[PDB]
Amino acid sequence: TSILNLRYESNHLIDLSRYASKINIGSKVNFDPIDKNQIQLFNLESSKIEVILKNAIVYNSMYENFSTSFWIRIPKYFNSISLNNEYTIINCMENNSGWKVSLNYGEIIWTLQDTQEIKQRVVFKYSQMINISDYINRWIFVTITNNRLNNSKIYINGRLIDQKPISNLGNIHASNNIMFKLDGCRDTHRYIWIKYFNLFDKELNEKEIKDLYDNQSNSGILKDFWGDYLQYDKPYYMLNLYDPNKYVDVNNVGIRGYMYLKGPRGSVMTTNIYLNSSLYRGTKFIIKKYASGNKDNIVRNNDRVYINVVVKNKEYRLATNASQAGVEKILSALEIPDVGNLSQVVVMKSKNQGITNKCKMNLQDNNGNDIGFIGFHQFNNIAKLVASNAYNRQIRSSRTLGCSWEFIPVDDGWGERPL
Repeated sequence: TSILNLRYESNHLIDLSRYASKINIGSKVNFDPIDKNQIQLFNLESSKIEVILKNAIVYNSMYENFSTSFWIRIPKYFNSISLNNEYTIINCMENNSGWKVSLNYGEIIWTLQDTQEIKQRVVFKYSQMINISDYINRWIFVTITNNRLNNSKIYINGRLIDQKPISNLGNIHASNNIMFKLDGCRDTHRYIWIKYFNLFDKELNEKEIKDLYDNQSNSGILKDFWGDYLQYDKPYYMLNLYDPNKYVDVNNVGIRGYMYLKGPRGSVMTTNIYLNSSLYRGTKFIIKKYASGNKDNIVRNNDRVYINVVVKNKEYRLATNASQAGVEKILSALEIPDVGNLSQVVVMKSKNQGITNKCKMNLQDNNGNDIGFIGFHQFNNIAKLVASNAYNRQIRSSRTLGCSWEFIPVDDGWGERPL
């Protein structure tokens, strides 16, 4: 259905569509080594990608419908230089006609203009004054559809955000090429991550957009907070979606100690620019390889692993004694050499047979049996972390649960200073 399918095939970025439009990569374009489909464009002159569209698919019409989709990770806007400064990022305008995607402080703009100076804009806006943002510095799926008879629509993660009429626009003659480059951006350290760009010769419907969203999600691979693939041997600050205001801490190390959700999660801010909940708090978790010959360091849907915990700069092993009384098994931080026969094998999870689910850690005993998903339980006003089979069952519901976690690694797009 796509007339343009930009994907990193072999060792080059090409167009997997039947048209095979030529692609020129500037010398300052960065590709994520662990997932070369993710492209990083800096606010630097030669950090650009130009797509030369086959003359056959260049838009030039009064009634042809078309859409476009792609994922993007926009770093948090850090200071006043980014206020009121709309910069283009994907340009298909030629002689002031065609389309283009732009950004500005807290927004993603779509622009359509015909050859008679008649134009329309569709915008998505998100705030940087929020505890936990689904959008800031995280991979978002953007979809823009255009029905020449009535409206243009912008979707974010499969849901309709806004729509505007375009029926009054006459002939639109877009550009022969598409320029992916930060244009007119005043912030010298600005950049964006983008991947899976597509172009369609029709107005995608809600269902098609959803299937596009679910399929390009790679549901078989776990993701960290930013939406990147979850990795092994990579320290992560933990976030429990059920109770975001707290962070993981360790009472004491050892079998007679425990892990719990401590006091108030802080806030990070830059006056007049952003105010969000602190994300680099608590004892870090490191996913360790168990009985695996994993070449890459990517964590997949049913991988069996070990969870190391960092306490006062020393790594310990997450474990528990399942013989413990009660359904909820309280977890502890064990000296690695002394884990003995304690349960410690964790099955990572990204989906149920089933759909997405945030509960991603199912502890198993040494007999290959479920102890339960890792979450937390209230023990006399103390929220200790536990592995509970109760979670498994209630999962009959895809809502946020006590076992819904988020792994957050340090990222430059967030800008918070750790420790």
